[PDB]
Amino acid sequence: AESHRLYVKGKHISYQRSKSVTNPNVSLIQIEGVASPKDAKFYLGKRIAYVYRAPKEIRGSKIRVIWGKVTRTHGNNGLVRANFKKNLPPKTFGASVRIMLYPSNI
Amino acid sequence: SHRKYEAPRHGSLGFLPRKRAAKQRGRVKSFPKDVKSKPVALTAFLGYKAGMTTIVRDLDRPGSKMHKREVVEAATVVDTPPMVVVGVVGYVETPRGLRSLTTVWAEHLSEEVRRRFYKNWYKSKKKAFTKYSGKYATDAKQVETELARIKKYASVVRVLAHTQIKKTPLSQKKAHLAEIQINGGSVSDKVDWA
Amino acid sequence: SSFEKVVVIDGKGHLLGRLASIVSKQILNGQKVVVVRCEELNISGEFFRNKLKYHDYLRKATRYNKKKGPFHFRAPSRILYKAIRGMIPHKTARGKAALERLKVFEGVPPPYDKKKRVVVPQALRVLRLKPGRKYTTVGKLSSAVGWKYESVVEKLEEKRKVQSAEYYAKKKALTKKLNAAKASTAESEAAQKLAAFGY
Amino acid sequence: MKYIQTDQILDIPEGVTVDIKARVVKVTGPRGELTKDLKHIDVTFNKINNRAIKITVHNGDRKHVAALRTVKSLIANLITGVTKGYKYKMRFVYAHFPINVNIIKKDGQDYVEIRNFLGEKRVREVKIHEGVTMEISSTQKDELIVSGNSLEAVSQNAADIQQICRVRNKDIRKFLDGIYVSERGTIV
Amino acid sequence: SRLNEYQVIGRNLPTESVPEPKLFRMRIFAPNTVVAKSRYWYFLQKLHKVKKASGEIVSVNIISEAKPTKVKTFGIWLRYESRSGIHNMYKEYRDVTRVGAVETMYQDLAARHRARFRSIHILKVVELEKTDDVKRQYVKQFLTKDLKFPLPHRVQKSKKLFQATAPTTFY
Amino acid sequence: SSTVKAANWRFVEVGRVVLVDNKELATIVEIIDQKRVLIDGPKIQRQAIALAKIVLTPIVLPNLPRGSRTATVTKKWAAADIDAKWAASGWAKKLANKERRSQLSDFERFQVMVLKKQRRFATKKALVKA
RNA sequence: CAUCGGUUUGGAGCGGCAGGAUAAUGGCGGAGGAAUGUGGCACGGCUUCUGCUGUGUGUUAUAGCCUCUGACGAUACUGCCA
RNA sequence: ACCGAACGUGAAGUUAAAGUGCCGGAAUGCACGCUCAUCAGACACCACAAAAGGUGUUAGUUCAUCUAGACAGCCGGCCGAAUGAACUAGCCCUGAAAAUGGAUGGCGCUCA
RNA sequence: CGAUGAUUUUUGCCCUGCACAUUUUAGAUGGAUACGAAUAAGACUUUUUAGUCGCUGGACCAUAGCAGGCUGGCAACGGUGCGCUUAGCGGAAAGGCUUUGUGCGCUUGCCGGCGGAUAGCAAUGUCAACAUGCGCGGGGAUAAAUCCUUUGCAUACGACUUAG
Ligand SMILES: [Mg+2]
Ligand SMILES: [Mg+2]
Ligand SMILES: [Mg+2]
Ligand SMILES: [Mg+2]
Ligand SMILES: [Mg+2]
Ligand SMILES: [Mg+2]
Ligand SMILES: [Mg+2]
Ligand SMILES: [Mg+2]
Ligand SMILES: [Mg+2]
Ligand SMILES: [Mg+2]
Ligand SMILES: [Mg+2]
Repeated sequence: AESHRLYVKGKHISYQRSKSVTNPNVSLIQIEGVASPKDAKFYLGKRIAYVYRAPKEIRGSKIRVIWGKVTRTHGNNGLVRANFKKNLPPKTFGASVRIMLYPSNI
Repeated sequence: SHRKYEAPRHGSLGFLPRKRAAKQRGRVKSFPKDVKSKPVALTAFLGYKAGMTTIVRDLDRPGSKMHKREVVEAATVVDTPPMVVVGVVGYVETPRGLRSLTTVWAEHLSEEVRRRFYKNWYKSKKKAFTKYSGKYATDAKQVETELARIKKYASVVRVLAHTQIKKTPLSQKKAHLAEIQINGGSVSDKVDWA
Repeated sequence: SSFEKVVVIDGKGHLLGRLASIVSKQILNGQKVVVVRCEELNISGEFFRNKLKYHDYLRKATRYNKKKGPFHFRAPSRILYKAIRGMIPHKTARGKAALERLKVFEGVPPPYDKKKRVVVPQALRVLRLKPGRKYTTVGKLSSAVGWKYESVVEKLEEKRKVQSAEYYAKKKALTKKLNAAKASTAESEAAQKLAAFGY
Repeated sequence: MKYIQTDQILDIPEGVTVDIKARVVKVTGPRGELTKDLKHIDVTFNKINNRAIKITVHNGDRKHVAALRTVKSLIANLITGVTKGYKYKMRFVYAHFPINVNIIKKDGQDYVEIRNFLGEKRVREVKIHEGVTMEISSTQKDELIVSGNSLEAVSQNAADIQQICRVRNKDIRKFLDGIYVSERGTIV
Repeated sequence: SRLNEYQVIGRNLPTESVPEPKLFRMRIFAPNTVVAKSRYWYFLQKLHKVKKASGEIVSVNIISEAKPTKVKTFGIWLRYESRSGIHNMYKEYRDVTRVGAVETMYQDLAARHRARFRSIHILKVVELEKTDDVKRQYVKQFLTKDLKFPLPHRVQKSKKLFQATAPTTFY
Repeated sequence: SSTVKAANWRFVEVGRVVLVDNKELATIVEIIDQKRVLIDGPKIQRQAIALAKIVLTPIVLPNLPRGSRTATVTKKWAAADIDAKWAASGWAKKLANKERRSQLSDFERFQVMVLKKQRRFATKKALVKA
């Protein structure tokens, strides 16, 4: 009862980019404990939440969310590409996201 | 093109920047290296430059053309009334250098050294070191505790001493307070001496 | 692969640039890293070779004003810090925050002397260098180029290792007593079931 | 070429006990004990019996194989240092100025004091290494005997004494003065 | 490369003068049959007045190893070009397949002589039946009786970036 | 005596049992080079492999001639009963326990926690009185 | 969320068919042979012959291996599956 | 000005040339070797280095001596098994000296 | 970057126990889980002969209960949280690590009884540590610096050394 987590910990690592040009429409996400594309393919299609705090209350809450989804793997070390409704702000590079266990296929 | 002729540089690059000293009291950058086997003794003293004079002296320098012959020499007089010991500081060796751990003061400080801590002494209530003087109330166990801390942890012990500037002809009433490192003996020996 | 609150790396026996690159990517990705015992780090190549390299580094200074030029830090932690900062975009705000996520020390000062230090196998000298190659200890290179506090660190490291050995002897004794109690409570119904479950 | 395996065999005389643990050799004999660290070399040791020890290099290249017989020779020198000792004899060579060599003791330390070398007013002092004994030979005129269990220490004191007496600013083919090692043998 | 051994057979195009020209076979070590037929014409025009335009490829067949799980020693006779001249050499390789010995040879002359694939002619690959046929010591040292050797200083590959225990190299 | 500390390495020799892919057993039948060996086993394919791709186990199949064919290797493996010797070691037991743990379900993990609670109760009770 | 259509990236995917030296191997059988010669035998150095071991001999014995081959049976690889 | 590719405003997929330790998206990937530099080296155009040398190390070529005991060492013996010469070319080193401090782009890298 | 002196008789300041409300966050969401050293080596047992361990943390600890409610019993006399309390160690940046007794809870070690619905088939569905302010309560203390005049060890002016 000390733990209540139903999501996998993730991190916003980068945008999709070449050496000099970045593409904000695709985010690179590191899912915790995933080290290969085979592991990362479990999470394809899963929802992602970026939860953050804001100055103004909206309906009595100062907590806002940007929703996204895992679309494909990236590279060979288990990072995935994510697609959020609104692009994650660049300040969130290194910020933690939540990888939801739904849509479930277990 | 090169210089037509060579000449040495004017002045020393080892005394830069040629700026004003941060304080008028010269500070001992380095103290003599400590030898434990020697007796406990001070390594510095504060005085006041009075003036210059002339002496006559018989030279003892074999092989010199002035050997056993009178020489006339300039000399400097430094007025040095006795200094008063009022405190002790313990220093600890750290991977970042010496660090002062604790400063223990005497119960009574004279007015000339308590004026050191004031810019406007005449307008003050002269409250300096009054609560600290109260720390010596009938057992001085706070003082003994700090002294034990210095004995236990300090590697370099320096005393706090001030000049008795009222014994000089100077009109200044602020004493000059300085740290003088104690060399010789163990750390406990140094703390007991202070 | 877990996200840790702080990763404390024991820097002994680690190759400088390989540890630097791994730590750089860690702090860029939002991980707080502390590196202790930077005086025990290693650089491949003989000591004389690395000392010559550091003197090449010392040669470089702003001609018109030496106070503007590169600032050659002599401490082992600062040598590691220079290696990392060269691998970080330190002139951006993001790189500055990433560098705020990092701490480097000589020795193991508090509070890290009573915490867990890990190693990084991809940067370990004993696992990376061919067993005959020559290497340098950054503590000796630092002393050879101006670092003043080698003997203070080793005096404090010997004191720390004596205290940590008293710790370990106590922990081993309580581990022996707990193991004897688990042996006593073995072959019980719960133990047999946990053995059928793999525990 | 990466030679698959190379071996050398130490031979241990009857009264000598070699003792190896983590490339730290401790040789014990009638004459004392000697120790040597070999942690800078990758070699392995096998005790064949009480009289033989195998020293092995596995999959070693040319230089790493070369470092094997030197390990053998160093341990053998330790063995003969603790069972026979080492003795280097030095002869005093001078054309005009006699070399005045004394065994002095200053500050609790032994020194070899060379005076009048080529007439110089300078006094040369050589520290005597621990475990090394100096003696002015009685049976021979102008001879110094350097003896001890460690061959390295004995030869290095002898070399120090020889090197401190070098001639400067002269034709050293003509000015042959100095103190030279004439005999390298054993005490027994 | 990753190679196969091919039997390539070819001939001059028949003429009314010569209606059955002689059939010539070559053993070619090539990654595929396109390079096998290219190398065939490359060596035939070094050895005969023939071209691909005036010739004909008759057969291309893979030659599989006879005993792919029998350890052998091969001697390979080579003709390679250096930066300065042309040299003949003979080298030896240990392997279970003839193709894998030729692959090792190509890596070895790339490493020791900077000789590229284009600069090498394989004159001959022969399996050395007798232990006395082995001339080179770097392969003769593996033909000794009761050969044993350890593998000191084992480096274990980790899946994680950080390890909580001290590294070891026993094995 | 001399008292020389000797290495306890595992040797590359004919008869060494090795793990392949951390799953299957095999034995060395002939040495190719410093880097390559020929391995064979009842449940593996006879192949030339690199020693980096395998792990030497502390087990030797005794009296295996160099270059033995598959029939000989299988017969001697069955005679020496290498499978039981492997399965009796702590290494194989740890591999088996890892597999068994990986096959647990959520309900079984819950039961594991409950049984661990019971055993911890008993263990603390024994420790406090001894 | 479901189902569809268009585009597309995948799975430790599963099955069927074909080709090749109608794979080469391997396993089984037969014939021949050798050595980095197993047992045995004859000499030895250390072993209460305690994986004892070294050197000679010779050819399966108390291990085996190589070559050729006979009838089967697979697999790899490359293609095809509307 | 070279390589790739030529351009309306977008979404998804895949590539070219170039890359994948960090700066930087992508492997501290799999593999066979070579090299240790008290000025290593590091990628076309292109931003340099030669002749000549080295018992550094590697691999080759051709001669010659070899169990009818080769070379070395103690006086034919003695352990026993390889040895000598010339030559070829890989990497490394010498050759290799310029003026503000400084550039394989930087950090740094040595079974890379 | 450290040590140390003094810190406003103002309703201002310091320390402290709560209660409430706020702003910020380079980014809590069970636990940063403490020998040292070698690596051609370590650690067990006998014997220094030999056997055994590792071959990754896919570990260890913790983990059940309206984000965890209300009650009952059994077995043990243990485990754990909080509050006083005893003693010791730790100065590298110690600010933490142990420890005595006591009290109040809980205990999922085992067995019970009652409650959760409707938030509607998901919407972070809001649960943390740091800080500040504000109300109370309890303790505690009761300054200086600058301008100005002066000095001349100083000085273009600032600044500096003095004195008042
Ligand atoms: Mg000039
Ligand atoms: Mg001269
Ligand atoms: Mg002259
Ligand atoms: Mg569809
Ligand atoms: Mg067949
Ligand atoms: Mg072109
Ligand atoms: Mg990257
Ligand atoms: Mg040349
Ligand atoms: Mg050469
Ligand atoms: Mg050069
Ligand atoms: Mg570049």
